[PDB]
This record gives sequence, structure tokens and C-alpha cells, in this order.
Amino acid sequence: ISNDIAIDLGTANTLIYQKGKGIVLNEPSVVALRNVGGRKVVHAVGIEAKQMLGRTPGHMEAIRPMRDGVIADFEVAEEMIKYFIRKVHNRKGSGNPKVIVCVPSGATAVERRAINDSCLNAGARRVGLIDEPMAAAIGAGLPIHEPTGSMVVDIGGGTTEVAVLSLSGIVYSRSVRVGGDKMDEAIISYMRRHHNLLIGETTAERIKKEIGTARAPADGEGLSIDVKGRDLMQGVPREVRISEKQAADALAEPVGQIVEAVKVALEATPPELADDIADKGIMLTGGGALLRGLDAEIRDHTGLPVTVADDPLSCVALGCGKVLEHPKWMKGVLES
Ligand SMILES: Nc1ncnc2c1ncn2[C@@H]1O[C@H](COP(=O)(O)OP(=O)(O)NP(=O)(O)O)[C@@H](O)[C@H]1O
Ligand SMILES: [Mg+2]
Repeated sequence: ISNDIAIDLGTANTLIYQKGKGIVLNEPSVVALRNVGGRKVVHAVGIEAKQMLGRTPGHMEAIRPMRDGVIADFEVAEEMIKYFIRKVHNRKGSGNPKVIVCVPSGATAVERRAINDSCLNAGARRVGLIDEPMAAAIGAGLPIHEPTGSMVVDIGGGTTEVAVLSLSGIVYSRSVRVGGDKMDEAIISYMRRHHNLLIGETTAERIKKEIGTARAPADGEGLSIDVKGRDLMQGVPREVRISEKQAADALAEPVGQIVEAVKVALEATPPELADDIADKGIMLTGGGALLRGLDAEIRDHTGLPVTVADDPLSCVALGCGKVLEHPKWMKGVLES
């Protein structure tokens, strides 16, 4: 049995795929730091940190060490990664493992060295890096080996990466800093400006999942829920109701940037490849791809068919996993 692992180091979620086990770990990429006499110390990581925040006062502080598709905190990213790697270690398995890590396509040398070191520091022999859109496309089923063109749109928490693949290569790649976190920030700004109500991340993610949509009902308001927060002048808790119409209104800006990033990618793409993507469709992946109507909105504005992958939260990790299982393929990237 193997200790070989592939890591999908998301801004919102970290996934680890183990050779011969599939997905062994799926946890929020948060660290909880307690502040004490000027210092900050790592208290919990992952689902534990997210649990004990939400039971949160004064000390317990939240660091997302990857954020907006960049490494913000090198010290805490290292310890996050270490924790996760140690946590999936199997003692009845091969020595120090081979590791694959999925990095943003707009990742610099430095951030790559940083990833690679955090992994060696955690007990790996060798480390290979694979560009995210390439992993997303493989994970999703795309025929990235054919000379036919393929398009993948990966909507994360901090980033939306759009890429066109052909012939085992990336022909075009671009990332924009818009995804599920800007969606939440927009819903929370909307609650403040229109209904004068302060809300949190959790209430926000809940609205986005429950009535969020990239396109308003043709009706007028559609469905509604009630959400709790607190009045921003009075301090008292309050309930307000909100429609799918309001949510659509709230999300239109970040949705529109996503749509614009797809149009821009098409305008850069070679016509013959563009016509291939026209036949098979644009493939959406990543958790942001689960927003209602988002595929329907990209279809209207581009003219192209659009499909959401199966298990879009897991694509990058499955694609990384596929490379891990294929020794000759993993070869290709350790030579990176
Ligand atoms: N039903 C849903 N509708 C809309 N958004 C959702 C839904 N479920 C999850 N999400 C969002 O999906 C995002 C996380 O997706 P994910 O693909 O895990 O991100 P990531 O890989 O960690 N970020 P990144 O490094 O930018 O690629 C969060 O912003 C969630 O709010
Ligand atoms: Mg991602």
C-alpha cells in the first residue's frame, strides 16, 4: 500500500487523494490562531479550526493562508500543509511518499518553491506540481490528449481560472480574482446596504446555497427565505426576508465578472479550437460551478453549450489522483 498523495490546496477547501484509497481528506483550508501576550499560536487546523471558530471569542483568530489564489501567509501555510499530510499518513505503507500538488496557473516561481518546500518539510521524497486547470480538465473527463480543443472554467472560492486545452497542453490560461468568496462578500454587502442588517460568512454561504442564482426568476420574486443578522444601528438581532430576485441582484456583479472572463477567453482562442469547444461545450468545475443558473448564464452570453462536471468540488483532486496512479504520467511532472 502507498503513502503517495496528491494535494488540492484550495483557498477554501484542501483535498488529499491517496494512491489506492481515493479521497482520504476534505477539510476547510483555515487555521485558527490564538493570540497570547503579543504572539499568535497554531491551535487547530481544518474542520476543527472551523468548528472552534463559530464557538469564537477574542482570541481564536482565523487565517486563510491561501487567499485569492495566492499565498498570503508563508508560516501558517506550511503548518497547514504539514498537519494535513501527517493526518493521512499510513504507518503500514511505503517510506516517505511521492507528492503531487495542484498550484494556481498564475503561480510564481517563489510560491512554487514555497509549496515544494512545505511538502519536503512534511516528509516527502519527491514533489511535483501540476497546473490547476490541467488537473481540473482531467478530473472532469475532458479529452485533453486529442488535438481537439477543450475549455474548462474552474470557479473556486478565491479564483476563477479559464483555460483552453489541446494536445496534452494548455493553449490559453487566465485567472481572475472572482469566485465564491466575492459572491459571499456581495451578499453580505447587499444585506447591509439594502436592509441595514449585518450578517456573517455562514449566513452568507447559506443564502447563496439556498436561493442564490445567477439569473432572476422570469416571474418577479420567486422563492424566499428568512435570514437572521443584527440591525446595524440598534445592535438588536432581526429577521428579514429575502427573495431569489434580491439574491440575483446581489450576485450580478461577481456573476458578470465570471461571464466576462469566459468571453475574454473565447476572444483569445484559435477559431478552429473555438469551434471544437462549440461542439462539446464549456466545462464548469469547482464549487462556484454549483451556483444556480450559472451554466445557463454563460450559455446565453457566449452562445455556447455549457455543462457542469460531476462532483465539481472534487475535480481538481480526482485529476491529480489520476496522474498519481499513472507512474509514467507522474514522471512527466516531477521533471517540472
Ligand atoms: N451550492 C453551492 N452554490 C454556490 N456556491 C457553492 C455551493 N457549494 C459550495 N459553493 C462554493 O464553492 C466554493 C469552494 O469551492 P472550491 O472549488 O472548494 O474552492 P477552492 O478550490 O478551495 N478555491 P480555489 O483555490 O480558488 O480554487 C465556496 O466559495 C463555496 O461557497
Ligand atoms: Mg479550486
